[PDB]
Amino acid sequence: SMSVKKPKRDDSKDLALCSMILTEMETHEDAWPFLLPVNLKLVPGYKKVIKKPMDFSTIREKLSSGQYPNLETFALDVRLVFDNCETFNEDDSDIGRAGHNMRKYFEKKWTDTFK
Repeated sequence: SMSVKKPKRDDSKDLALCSMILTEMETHEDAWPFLLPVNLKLVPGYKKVIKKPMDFSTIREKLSSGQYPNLETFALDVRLVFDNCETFNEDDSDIGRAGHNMRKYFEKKWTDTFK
């Protein structure tokens, strides 16, 4: 509350550390369904079904241009990629499995880096 603050967690490395995590996600072998925006002209149903498309290249542009106010807003866009994936793809598909693997990979890096 006013003039009463919890001790200040050091957030000065967050930008760099999120960038690293993102690089690791970009270079994982199962990243291929997530590297670029889904092409809304060419994938029937995507535009109408997925309210908020997200992909690693778009996350990378937002990051580089100061559009994440903090590390939680970055984690929300990453998780959005995998939530979108689960919404549109069967678990038993290559893309569905990809998304499950990438989320697992992300969540471990997130906890080891910050928690």
